[PDB]
Parts: sequence; structure tokens; C-alpha cells
Amino acid sequence: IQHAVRGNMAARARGLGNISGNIYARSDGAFNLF
Amino acid sequence: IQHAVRGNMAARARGLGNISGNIYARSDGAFNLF
Amino acid sequence: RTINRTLSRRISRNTGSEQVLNLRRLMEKYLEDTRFKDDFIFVAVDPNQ
Amino acid sequence: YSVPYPTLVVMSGAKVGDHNHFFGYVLPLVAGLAPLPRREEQGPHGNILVPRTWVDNLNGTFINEVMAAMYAAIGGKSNGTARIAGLAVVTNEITAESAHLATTLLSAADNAIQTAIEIRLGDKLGLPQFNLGMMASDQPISSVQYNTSGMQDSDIVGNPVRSDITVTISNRIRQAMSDYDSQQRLVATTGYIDLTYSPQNPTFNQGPVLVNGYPVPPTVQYQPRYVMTSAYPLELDAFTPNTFVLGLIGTIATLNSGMAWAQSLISNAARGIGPHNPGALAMVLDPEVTAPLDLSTQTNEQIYKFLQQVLYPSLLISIDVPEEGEYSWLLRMIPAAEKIYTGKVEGEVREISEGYKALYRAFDDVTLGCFSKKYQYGLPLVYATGNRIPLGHYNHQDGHRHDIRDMDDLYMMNITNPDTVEAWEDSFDRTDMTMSQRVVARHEIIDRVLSGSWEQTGWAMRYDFDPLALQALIEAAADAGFTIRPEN
Amino acid sequence: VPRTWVDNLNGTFINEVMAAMYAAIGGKSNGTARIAGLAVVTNEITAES
Amino acid sequence: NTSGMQDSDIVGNPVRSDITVTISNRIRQAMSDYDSQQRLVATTGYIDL
Repeated sequence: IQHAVRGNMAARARGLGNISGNIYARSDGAFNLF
Repeated sequence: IQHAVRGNMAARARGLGNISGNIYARSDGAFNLF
Repeated sequence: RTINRTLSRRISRNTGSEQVLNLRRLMEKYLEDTRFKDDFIFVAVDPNQ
Repeated sequence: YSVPYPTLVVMSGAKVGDHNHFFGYVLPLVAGLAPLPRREEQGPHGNILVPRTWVDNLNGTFINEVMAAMYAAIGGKSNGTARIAGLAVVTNEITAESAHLATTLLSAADNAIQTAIEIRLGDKLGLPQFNLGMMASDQPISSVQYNTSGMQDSDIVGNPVRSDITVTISNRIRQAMSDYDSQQRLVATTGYIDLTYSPQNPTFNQGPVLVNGYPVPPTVQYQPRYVMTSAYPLELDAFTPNTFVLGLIGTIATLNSGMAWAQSLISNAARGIGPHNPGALAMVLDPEVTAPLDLSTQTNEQIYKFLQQVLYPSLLISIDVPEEGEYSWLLRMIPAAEKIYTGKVEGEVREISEGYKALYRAFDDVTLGCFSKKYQYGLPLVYATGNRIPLGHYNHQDGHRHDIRDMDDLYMMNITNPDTVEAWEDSFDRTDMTMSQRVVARHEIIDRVLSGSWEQTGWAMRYDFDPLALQALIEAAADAGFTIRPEN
Repeated sequence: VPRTWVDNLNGTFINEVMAAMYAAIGGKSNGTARIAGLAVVTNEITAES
Repeated sequence: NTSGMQDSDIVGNPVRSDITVTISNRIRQAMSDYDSQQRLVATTGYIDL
């Protein structure tokens, strides 16, 4: 079977995308007529 | 931390896309020679 | 077929009509004055029988 | 009596044990009176003048007076008990040649009273109610009609109703030996298609928008919406909440059969330049374009491809609930289920309200108890948008009276300038505006467009359903042995 | 496949019409009966027709 | 209003009514809070140069 390349391939997989939202402080008649 | 916008953001999430297909009525020699 | 008898209401918006009674009456009324009163026979066929 | 208008009450009774129960239907007659003036209110900036109509005068004092008259009619408090079963305003004159209208009104009153008696005392009186088990030995079918030119549908009084889309649910019968074919028509539904501005924000470092797990082109910014305007029986004598559920199931099944709802826009595109032309979205797509496009010479697939660049591929289900009318007593159950929890103190688990219970019970009883197994008890069923919509009519250029609900987003895009479009959408969407402010903004725009030549008759509120609940309802209906075959 | 009113008029319908006609005249011994034509009326009949 | 039918006199002849002004009286019930109006007089005319 046949088939360098520049760049760092492991760096992409170690990125931190998003974190949990619990770490942030929370802020702070007709029908019934008959 | 720094950073109105027109439009209704809740309307997109309330769209009904697809439903179950069970609600619809169903329609209606050589090898063996030896 | 009998849903109306099961879940019934006292006053109904759809009552139907009597086309066979209306048409037969008109034909007999037309014929009653001529001389061909006895030449025709009218037969009513309805799904109830 | 201390009432604002002359009214007539139709009463009937039922006896359980040794007690009597009486129910009444109220009919105010307002033809020939001057219309109501505007009321001054208090706003964040100052004072505003807010429009009113006939229903705004029917407050608690009116109810107390009607109840007193009813009690005097039957003999006294010791002769029974009285309750109000419905209300409707009659805006057209009644003469000595109006027998048909009187008969129709009497029929409506009788149906409302009988349904109230059933719901309140069925278990003790042994009165059944509709469910899907009665359609076990037959074949249900459905049909749809797209019509937008000419006369519209009418209500019990005689006023037009917008009916762009009409769906009919029937039952198919075949004679065993004689091989005759026939059908029996049960219920019908009307409505139309609207648009809601809803841009997608990619710049907030969020994931792409996915519809049915699929991404959409970056130019898509409008969400289609279906609005139900009416529902009524055809050959059924009785119309109850369970029958309404059957109509809802049929409409949802038909409208999703192969994107059948987009056929409305495609059919409208065939007339060319006009107030309902979908080609106005070409100005949204490309800013330089300043004139709506004519699509009457394109094939259907070309128009479908054009629409796929600007619209989300899903549908929102909404409904208009009138504050008074022929079937307002039936349809008031939808607003009642919007508040899930009474805040009452709970020993362990929070108490659940009664309107939510009634709607959940109807959904579960129509499907013979499968909805309970499919959907969790306590999840949302209905959301409130907060918009108060006017009802009325105006004179069309073809010689007929048309529903005032013809003024929507597409009408503004085709007829007016972009500033008016922005103002209309803003009154529909902004969350920092009170109800009266939105009412004032919409009233001003309509009055400017029509030169003041229109008449208002009532009010309505708009609600929408939860898509998860609807999917569970369709699945539960399938699990109870019910199938439907669209024919058109 | 679409259908219309005439598609329901099969042999069973003819047999029933013949039986009604024979009952009208008295019996088989009172004569013989035959069908001479057929037409469907699709418009309403009132007292002013 | 300037398109369509115009106002009429006692005999039945048209009168030019480009502008119409109505004077009324506003009433509110003290305890029951009902709203109504009572219309008194009207005037018609137009604008020339």
C-alpha cells in the first residue's frame, strides 16, 4: 500500500470548548369569569 | 465582560419536524438442480 | 354509523329533505287535469326497505 | 337590571337525586348602538389611548346581575342551582324574517348546555363520551383544499373567517354484499400560514442550527407558522373537547404528509404580483433587489428550491382563542392549562393545577390511556405568546367582505415600505413592551393602511403547542389502533 | 382511481328495482316488467320545480 | 373619505362630503364601570383653492 506534512495534529484535540453553566452566580378575565 | 437584536428566538425551538409512520394505513433452477 | 344515536343532541342542524315525495307530488299534480290520469304508476324505492 | 346591553338567556335543567341543576346561555344584542370610545391608560412615558370593543364591558358586575335574573326565573335559591354555560355577542340586526339565524342560535345553546351537563354529571348519569375505540371497524380518511380567491368561510353570525387551508376528516364505508361505496363526514378545520422573523447568530461561537439533525444554509432567517382559525362539526350532532382532539390529530397528520403545507405558498405564487406573493422574500435574500419578484413562470421544483434558501424546514402549530363566540366555552380549556403549578405549599410534591389536569385527561381519554405511558406527567403542553389580536372585517375590491386577519407580514412586505415592516415585527416580538403598547402600535398601522374604513368586532389571544407533546400524542394515537389515509 | 355516481349502479341495484316493480303491479302472474331507461338527477328538487 | 357613495339630503340627492366631523358625549357608569357615548351633531364639507 502506497500513501511529510507540516503542522501539529495533537494540538487540535486538546482544545477546551465549553464549561458547565452552574459555576456562574444566578441573577437575584373572560376565561375565569364563570 | 463586554458583549439589541431583532427577532423571536423561542419560535425556532417550537417547530414540529416529523411524526411517527405508524399512524398511516398500510397498503393492502441450476442452483436447486442437485 | 350509529354515532348520533349514541352521542345524541336534542336539536340538530341537519334534517335532510324528501325529494321523492316532492317530485312525485309535482308529477301527479300535473297529470290530474289531463286525460292520462290512469296511464302511469309511480313506484318509490328507498334504502330503508 | 344593571347591564350595558339588552340580553336574552336560554336555560335548561337536569335533576340528580332530589336536586335540580340549571345551566344558561347568554346572548347580548348590540346592533344599532354606538361603538365604545377609547380609554386613557398609564404608560412608562405618559398616557396612551387604547381601543375597546363590545366584550370589554362584560365584567363581574354583569355576571352577578345575570345570575340574579336567572335565580328569580326559577323560583329561588331553594329551587335549584344555576351556572353560566356560554356567551356570544350578536352584532347583526334581528327582524321578523330571521328564522334561520334563530334556529342556528338555539342549536348552539342546546349543544353547549348538554355538554356542560355531561362533563359535570356523566358518571352519576351514565353518559358516555367520544374516544378512538369507536373508529375500530372502519377506515378514516382525510382531504385538503387550498383556495384563496373569492368568498371566505363564515361564522354563526355571518362574518368572514380566513380559510386559506381547509382539512376534512371522514369515514369510509363499503356495503358487504351489494358493494356500494359511501363516506361520512365528521369534522372540519380552517387556517393559514404566517412567518416569524428569527435570525440565527453564528458569531456567538455557538454550534450550527440543526433541524431534524441537519444543518441549514446560512441565509435562512424566517420560521413558518400555522394558525388555526376555526373548527366545527359536519354531520356529527355533538361537539365536545374529545371531538376537538380528533380534529387536531387529523390536521397534524395531514399537514405533514410530504411537506403538504408548502403547497399553500406554491399555489399563492401562481397569481403573480399581489398581497400574498412569496416573491417578496427576494428582497430579504439580496439587499440590492428593491422590487418583489414574479414567479408565475417557474416550475414547482424551482419555486421549492427558491423557498429552501430562506425558510426553516419545520412548522409551528398555533391557535387563536376568541374571548367570546360560539365555541369559546369549549376552547377556553387551552389557556387554563398554561399554568402547570399552583404555588400551594406541598408536603413533598408540588400541587398541580386543575386546567392542566383537564387537558391532560382529555388527551389520555381519547387515546385509551396510551398518552400517559408516552408522556411524563407535569411536562409543558401549551405556551403563551402574549399577543392580543383584533377581529373584524373590511370591504374588498372584489365586492366581498374579508377578514381583517388578512394583514400579516407578507402583506406588509408586498404593500408598504420597510419601516412599517420593522414596526409590525417589533410589536409582535419585543419583550419589553406591555400588552396595551402592542395593541396601540398594531391598531395605528392598520388604520393608516386601510384609511380608517373597517369595523372591529372582538378580541382573540394566540397560543402555541409543545412539539414534544404533539409527537407523543401522534404516537399514542397510533398505539391505540388508529390509522389515517390522506387522499388528496 | 376516481369514481362518480354511476359506478354504484350494478346488478344488485337492477335486481332490487325489478322486485319493487313486480310488487307494484301485483305479481309475476299479472304481467311482465322491463327497464326502459335510466338518468341521474344531480340538482335539488323543491316545491317550486 | 372620497371614494364611493356620498351623503344624501332629505329628498335623496347627493351631497359632497370629503370631510365629516362628529361631536359626541362620553359617559361612564359610576359603580358598574360601563362605557358608552352619545352622538349629537354632524357636519360635512370639502377643501377648495
